[PDB]
Amino acid sequence: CXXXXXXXXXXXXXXXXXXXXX
Amino acid sequence: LWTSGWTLVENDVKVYLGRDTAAIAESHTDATGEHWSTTGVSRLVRMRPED
Amino acid sequence: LWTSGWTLVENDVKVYLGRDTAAIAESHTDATGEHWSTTGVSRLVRMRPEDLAAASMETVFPLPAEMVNDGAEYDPAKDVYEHQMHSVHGPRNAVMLIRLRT
Amino acid sequence: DQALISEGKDLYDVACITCHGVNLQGVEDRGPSLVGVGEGAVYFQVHSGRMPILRNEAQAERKAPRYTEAQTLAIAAYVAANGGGPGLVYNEDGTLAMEELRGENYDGQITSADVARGGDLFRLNCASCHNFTGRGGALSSGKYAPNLDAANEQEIYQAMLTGPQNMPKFSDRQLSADEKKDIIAFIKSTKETPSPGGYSLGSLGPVAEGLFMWVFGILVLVAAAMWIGSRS
Amino acid sequence: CSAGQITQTSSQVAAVDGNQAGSANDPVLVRDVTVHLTTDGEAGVKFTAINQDTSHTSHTLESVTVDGEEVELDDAEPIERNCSLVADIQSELDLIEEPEVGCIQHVATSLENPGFAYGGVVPVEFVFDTGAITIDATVSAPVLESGVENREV
Ligand code: HEC
Ligand code: HEC
Repeated sequence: CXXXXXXXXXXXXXXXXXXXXX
Repeated sequence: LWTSGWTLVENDVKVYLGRDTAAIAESHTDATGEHWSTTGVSRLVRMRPED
Repeated sequence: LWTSGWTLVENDVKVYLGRDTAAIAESHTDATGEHWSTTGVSRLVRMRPEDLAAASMETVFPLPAEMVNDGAEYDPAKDVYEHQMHSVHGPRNAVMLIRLRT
Repeated sequence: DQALISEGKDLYDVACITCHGVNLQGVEDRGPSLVGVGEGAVYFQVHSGRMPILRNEAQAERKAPRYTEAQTLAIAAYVAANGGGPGLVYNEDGTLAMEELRGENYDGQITSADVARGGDLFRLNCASCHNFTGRGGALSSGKYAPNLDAANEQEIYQAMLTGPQNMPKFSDRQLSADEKKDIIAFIKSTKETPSPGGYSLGSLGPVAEGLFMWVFGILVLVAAAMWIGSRS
Repeated sequence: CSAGQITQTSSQVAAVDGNQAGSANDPVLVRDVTVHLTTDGEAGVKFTAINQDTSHTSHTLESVTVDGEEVELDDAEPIERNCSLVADIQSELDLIEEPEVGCIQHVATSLENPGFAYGGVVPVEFVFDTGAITIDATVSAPVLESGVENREV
């Protein structure tokens, strides 16, 4: 009733994209 | 009621005699389903005095 | 109700994020009356990840690679308007892209 | 210019001081940092009479301007010297463009082909937050998107350029110059055009047409019925 | 009721690209920090260092490191009391002018463009004479000349 299948994050995240191809 | 699309001849337009080829749309199936296109197809075609 | 235009991703189609440029049909009158051409006009255009400032929102639509008519390979005699208008008129196609502040 | 900055910081130092701090770095819960906002964000906030804030609430109000045009531009020049962002749009000679951003193909009047495109853009993702013809709309909690009648074209451009309050920011990369000019064309055409048929009841729509009839329309007909019939 | 202790106006932020560090009890502030990368592959850092500290000292900036490589500063003088150091790429720094009224220093910056992605976030690090400030900053294109930029299509 409260919530179907939506749950909070597993663990906090961080990254740097740095999508390069020169 | 005066005009008939042949009246374009009086406006210095070059009107041909168009033979009806009764061409229909072409089906094209792609990654994005099937669609009917009429790009390459000409309904009316010019005709010759030997045809 | 399971599917939208984005489901095309599953079956190996490359869909872009198409921004709506709200382009209309262009009038072209010459010797045989007036006609609305809507050829060479593209209403969905590809967008880059620099085109959006922080704290902004843009509605995007599923533009597959097949009906793209912009960039280096713009063909001014290619008609893609009706397909892009099918994309924009999908019941579940609209997606809002938000760039958040850092 | 130099004198512009000089006398533009004096007005800052005696007004925009408590909030925003000395070096435009902001104060904790009084006002943000003015670093990088640009010459176009100061113009919109000051000229439109928004700034300065008098009290913290849900949303700052447009009111009577505190500064003139020249004073606004001086403060803007001073602010932009602390790291500049969006700038004012100019035309041919050094002057602020006003009746030039009335369409891409604008000459002396609005092209009907500009309002058509501007209308769809202004309705693509802009006709929601506000209204249909920019009559204003409600927001979350005491906030709202204001009626668009009071803003000049430069203010419209600078509003979208540097999204203020909750209004999202629209850069040139998102909405190009031509698109922005078309949006202005539509805005200024729908405002300045009288309704073809009738007295447009504030253009609000079904809620204003239903109050005119259900409360006022029926009352006249009741008064007519009360006149023909008897009270017994 | 909307004018309480938590309001929707007091808590608002700069509404620009790139965040800041330090609020009240910090000697040095950085404002509006991004990694600018011009369309045609010209890189640099935008920031503004404000030296606001009770015990007036010398807070000269030694170096800036975006991810792995440093930044070419322009021998900026130490930031004194009620001063500022506005830095950007030279191309975007010619649009504004150095005031003679306060004490504001304009400095140009540059990078090598190793491979920054638009929309990505990178850990910019400032090293002063005393202390370092590390903040994540977005990678974005500089603001366009307003009102001149149409579409290619
Ligand atoms: C896209 C084409 C548009 C147009 C034409 C406008 N907006 Fe908005 N807006 C919103 C909020 C909450 C504000 C407050 C701004 C402030 O006063 O600080 C605004 C601001 C404006 C103005 C300025 C007011 C005036 O001068 O009258 C104008 C002219 C304006 N807007 C029109 C709300 C939103 C929003 C979501 C809440 C979105 C999306 C937009 N606005 C976008 C546009
Ligand atoms: C309480 C007093 C207060 C004063 C006085 C004040 N401001 Fe502000 N200012 C704010 C607050 C709060 C905001 C938050 C955004 C908003 O509500 O518009 C703000 C926002 C701004 C913005 C929008 C920046 C952005 O893009 O986020 C500009 C520009 C601005 N102020 C400039 C000025 C100028 C110029 C003055 C000149 C006197 C001034 N302010 C005076 C409190 C103030």
